Amino acid sequence: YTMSLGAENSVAYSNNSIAIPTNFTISVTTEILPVSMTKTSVDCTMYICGDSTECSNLLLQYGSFCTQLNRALTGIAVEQDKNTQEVFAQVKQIYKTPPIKDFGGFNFSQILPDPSKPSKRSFIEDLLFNKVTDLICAQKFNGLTVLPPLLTDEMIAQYTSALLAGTITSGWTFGAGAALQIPFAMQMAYRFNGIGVTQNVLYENQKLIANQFNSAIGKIQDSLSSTASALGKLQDVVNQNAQALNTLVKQLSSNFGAISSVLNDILSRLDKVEAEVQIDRLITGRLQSLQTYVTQQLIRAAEIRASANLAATKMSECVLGQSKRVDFCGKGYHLMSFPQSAPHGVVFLHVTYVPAQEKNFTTAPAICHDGKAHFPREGVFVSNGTHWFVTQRNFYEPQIITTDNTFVSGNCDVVIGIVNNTVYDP
Amino acid sequence: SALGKLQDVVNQNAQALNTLVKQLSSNFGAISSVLNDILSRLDKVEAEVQIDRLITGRLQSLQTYVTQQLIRAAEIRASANLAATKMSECVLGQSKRVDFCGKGYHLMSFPQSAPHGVVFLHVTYVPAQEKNFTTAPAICHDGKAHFPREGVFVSNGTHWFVTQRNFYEPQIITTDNTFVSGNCDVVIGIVNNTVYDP
Amino acid sequence: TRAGCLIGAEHVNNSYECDIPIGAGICASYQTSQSIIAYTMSLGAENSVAYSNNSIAIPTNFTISVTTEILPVSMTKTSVDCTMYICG
Amino acid sequence: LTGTGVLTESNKKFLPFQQFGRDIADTTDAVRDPQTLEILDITPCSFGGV
Ligand SMILES: *[C@@H]1O[C@H](CO)[C@@H](O[C@@H]2O[C@H](CO)[C@@H](O)[C@H](O)[C@H]2NC(C)=O)[C@H](O)[C@H]1NC(C)=O
Ligand SMILES: *[C@@H]1O[C@H](CO)[C@@H](O[C@@H]2O[C@H](CO)[C@@H](O)[C@H](O)[C@H]2NC(C)=O)[C@H](O)[C@H]1NC(C)=O
Ligand SMILES: *[C@@H]1O[C@H](CO)[C@@H](O[C@@H]2O[C@H](CO)[C@@H](O)[C@H](O)[C@H]2NC(C)=O)[C@H](O)[C@H]1NC(C)=O
Ligand SMILES: *[C@@H]1O[C@H](CO)[C@@H](O[C@@H]2O[C@H](CO)[C@@H](O)[C@H](O)[C@H]2NC(C)=O)[C@H](O)[C@H]1NC(C)=O
Ligand SMILES: *[C@@H]1O[C@H](CO)[C@@H](O[C@@H]2O[C@H](CO)[C@@H](O)[C@H](O)[C@H]2NC(C)=O)[C@H](O)[C@H]1NC(C)=O
Ligand SMILES: *[C@@H]1O[C@H](CO)[C@@H](O[C@@H]2O[C@H](CO)[C@@H](O)[C@H](O)[C@H]2NC(C)=O)[C@H](O)[C@H]1NC(C)=O
Ligand SMILES: *[C@@H]1O[C@H](CO)[C@@H](O[C@@H]2O[C@H](CO)[C@@H](O)[C@H](O)[C@H]2NC(C)=O)[C@H](O)[C@H]1NC(C)=O
Ligand SMILES: *[C@@H]1O[C@H](CO)[C@@H](O)[C@H](O)[C@H]1NC(C)=O
Ligand SMILES: *[C@@H]1O[C@H](CO)[C@@H](O)[C@H](O)[C@H]1NC(C)=O
Ligand SMILES: *[C@@H]1O[C@H](CO)[C@@H](O)[C@H](O)[C@H]1NC(C)=O
Ligand SMILES: *[C@@H]1O[C@H](CO)[C@@H](O)[C@H](O)[C@H]1NC(C)=O
Ligand SMILES: *[C@@H]1O[C@H](CO)[C@@H](O)[C@H](O)[C@H]1NC(C)=O
Ligand SMILES: *[C@@H]1O[C@H](CO)[C@@H](O)[C@H](O)[C@H]1NC(C)=O
Repeated sequence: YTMSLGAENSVAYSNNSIAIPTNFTISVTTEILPVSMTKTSVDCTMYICGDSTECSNLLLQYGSFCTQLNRALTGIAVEQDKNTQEVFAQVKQIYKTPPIKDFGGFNFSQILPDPSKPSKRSFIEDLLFNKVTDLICAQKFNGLTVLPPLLTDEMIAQYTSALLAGTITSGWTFGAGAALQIPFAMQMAYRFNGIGVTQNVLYENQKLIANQFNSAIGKIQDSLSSTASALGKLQDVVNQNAQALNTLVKQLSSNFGAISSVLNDILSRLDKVEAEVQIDRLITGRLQSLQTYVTQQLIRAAEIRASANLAATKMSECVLGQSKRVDFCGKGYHLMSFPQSAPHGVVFLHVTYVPAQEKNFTTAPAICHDGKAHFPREGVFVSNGTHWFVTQRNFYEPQIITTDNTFVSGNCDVVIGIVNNTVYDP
Repeated sequence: SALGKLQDVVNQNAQALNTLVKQLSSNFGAISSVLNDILSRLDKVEAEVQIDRLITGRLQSLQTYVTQQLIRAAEIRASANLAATKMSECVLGQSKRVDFCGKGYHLMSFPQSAPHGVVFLHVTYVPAQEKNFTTAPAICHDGKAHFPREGVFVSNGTHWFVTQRNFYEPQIITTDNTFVSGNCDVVIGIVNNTVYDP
Repeated sequence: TRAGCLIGAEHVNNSYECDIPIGAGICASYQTSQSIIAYTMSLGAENSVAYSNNSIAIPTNFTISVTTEILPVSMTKTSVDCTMYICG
Repeated sequence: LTGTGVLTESNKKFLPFQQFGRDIADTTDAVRDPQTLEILDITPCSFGGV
């Protein structure tokens, strides 16, 4: 079938019709970003000339290929830890959540560490670590060793916990300097004021907002626990590295024009003057395989470095602040985001403000009362059919058009579409 | 160690050429590394056998060098795009992005030239001396709730004031500073205080 | 250690800043008598923000700080003669 | 079959026609002694990066 781009939606556009949402729904979306990959340390001499003497003497005649390959692999291994540190260590002081959960109704027990379990990770972090999963001995015996990262999972978990505690106890002031304590209600009020919504909406619907946030976190947990394809971006990198290692370790089973793929099968049959050609062919083939593997690893490391830089930018702009960039910190008006640890990656929980129920209204660009054009300071003029009001953009809260809400500029014969209405004077 | 990011680039660009020059001296299985030494001792039919090996080895070395240079140039192009973006944002304006134009609240930035690089002098606004205060979401005066327009309510123990979020400047809670919205029966944690009328 | 068996450095229990990264949370340093020591790298001073439902912190002063940032822009050009290099 | 490694008695039940044994990477990981009908695992000696 022909793929459908989406449902057709005809917008009822008009020169005097406006739609303002009368409600809202807090939506929490997830985003998976790779931060690092598995380190590799290929023993070039043991890979090309494993347990051989004449083979090493012949390989030394090629130059510094093994040296430059090991140097590139060491650079990759160093830059992986550099990316991990630049992503998960954006703060220089580990914070701790208070023992009392007097936030205002929001439930963060599902993202904060649990002292019961030994690993200081939360429930979502445990789910993410469980959703991501002898060839290892065969790779190790041929010279393919994996180096452990500098920061263990416990340190990354502690960093994530510190970031989460700083976000829930200080908002965004902990990134620009010292952490300043502030109730979570006032923090959410500041978040709502950032996206252009008056702070009274939160102080009037805090219970509904907390219930929606709890339901969203529960749905996120259920989605992460039900399906097995939410963390596909990290599993893709893991499988790519595993397949690269498998190809590099299975290329040793090729003849490359020689009589046998095993060096002992050649050194035990031919002499020191005829086996030189076969050993040279094997060395050439294995060195070409190593060069191809190193080039692929360099390209993949560049891609992972780009992804890690993007992840660190998203961390600094969504967790340690409130980014006004559209579709950056999740779809919708970004309020706040919570980082979560993941195997060789990072997972964000972007909390967004999404309008729910809109209604049609009649709008006017200006209002003339006594020959003077009045324009809204922060809002838009609306009409429910008989009366006129002034309300904010992202929420429906009608108010009487007074002098403290509108300003005077010009006259009536200059604005197109202006209608007549009285302007109250307090 | 201030210009280490540029020193590493220079060292890598020099070490690549050094490694290429050193691999020029390799034998690649031939009888000698010098081309003229092989071209002046063996006949054509026997010299071509070594010339082919030397050409193949040097061509492989050149291809490896070109691939490394292409990857390094891609990395440098990404870094240069990031630097140009930071220039156009911090220098030619005021970026509200957190931890982008330096740590803190970005005020302004001054560019500086550097060998094969650029140096930014990010000027940031960092609060230093903070104090504890008792806060409240809104104020109840005559049954109505008063929310701050731009600021937050604070209390030093006996009186209530309204001040901005990033600096301590207490002011009397007047009608010109706070607006009326809703009643005083839905807001959680609300308190009682008088609202001055000018 | 999880990375391997380190021989030549004394194991200490104090947590310092990671100077020489060894691996798996262990790092090395040259301290006091002088000898190489190995220790679990720390992450920072353990702080606890005094959070409350009626407590706020508002700064009363400020410090204007200037932080330098170095970013590479270009590198040295190199035009290798592909013919003279192989067939000088 | 010349090689170098540590020999250890294997528990792999080789059939009467099973002489040798290869690993995933086309490397001999098990061998049967010609004199004594015993199965021996072939494991390379201890090594690693320094
Ligand atoms: C905005 O939407 C929410 C979510 O649908 C509404 O909350 C529900 O309201 C209905 C009817 O009042 C109740 O039966 C449900 O129990 C409510 N759900 C929750 C989780 O509280 C809310 O009423 C809507 N707001 C307005 C003004 O219509
Ligand atoms: C946050 O949510 C969790 C999970 O829904 C709550 O934990 C529940 O606590 C009650 C009372 O102690 C137990 O009966 C339930 O069995 C718990 N649920 C689970 C899944 O263990 C927790 O109480 C909530 N936070 C607050 C402050 O109420
Ligand atoms: C449009 O809004 C106005 C303002 O509230 C409504 O006028 C009020 O309507 C209610 C019930 O219809 C009356 O009890 C009030 O006395 C009216 N106020 C005034 C000042 O007359 C009006 O009904 C609304 N119209 C529609 C179609 O919703
Ligand atoms: C708003 O009021 C003004 C006058 O108060 C209206 O202007 C009148 O328009 C009619 C019809 O075009 C003319 O016959 C009158 O001479 C106008 N009066 C003046 C003083 O110029 C205007 O039409 C009103 N606007 C609306 C939308 O009703
Ligand atoms: C809280 O601030 C108020 C306002 O500055 C203080 O009230 C003043 O106290 C001084 C000291 O006696 C008097 O001289 C002023 O006349 C008071 N002003 C007013 C308007 O009452 C109050 O003392 C402060 N409280 C604390 C505990 O510091
Ligand atoms: C703020 O003032 C209001 C009214 O002055 C207080 O509401 C009264 O509280 C008393 C004692 O709880 C009750 O007996 C009255 O019936 C209440 N009146 C009304 C109209 O609700 C309110 O308690 C004050 N706030 C605080 C924190 O004491
Ligand atoms: C904010 O901090 C600055 C720097 O510490 C303070 O400036 C000092 O003020 C003291 C007291 O007058 C002087 O003795 C110092 O010489 C000042 N230092 C400098 C570098 O100017 C400033 O007073 C503080 N502001 C407030 C309101 O306390
Ligand atoms: C607004 O008008 C359009 C077109 O008549 C209609 O499709 C839409 O449902 C209306 N909005 C509401 C909230 O009814
Ligand atoms: C809006 O469009 C309708 C349809 O053409 C027209 O009749 C009306 O005059 C327009 N009003 C304004 C203010 O442009
Ligand atoms: C605020 O209170 C906390 C907890 O008592 C205390 O640690 C902190 O020093 C106080 N702030 C100031 C500026 O004294
Ligand atoms: C603040 O928290 C304390 C401790 O749980 C509680 O006693 C008090 O009632 C709370 N006040 C408000 C306004 O939530
Ligand atoms: C470190 O702690 C362990 C565990 O108690 C102890 O055995 C050891 O002596 C300590 N080392 C030092 C240098 O204090
Ligand atoms: C000779 O080899 C057979 C296996 O082929 C073995 O069973 C027997 O014990 C051996 N005898 C001696 C004397 O080594």
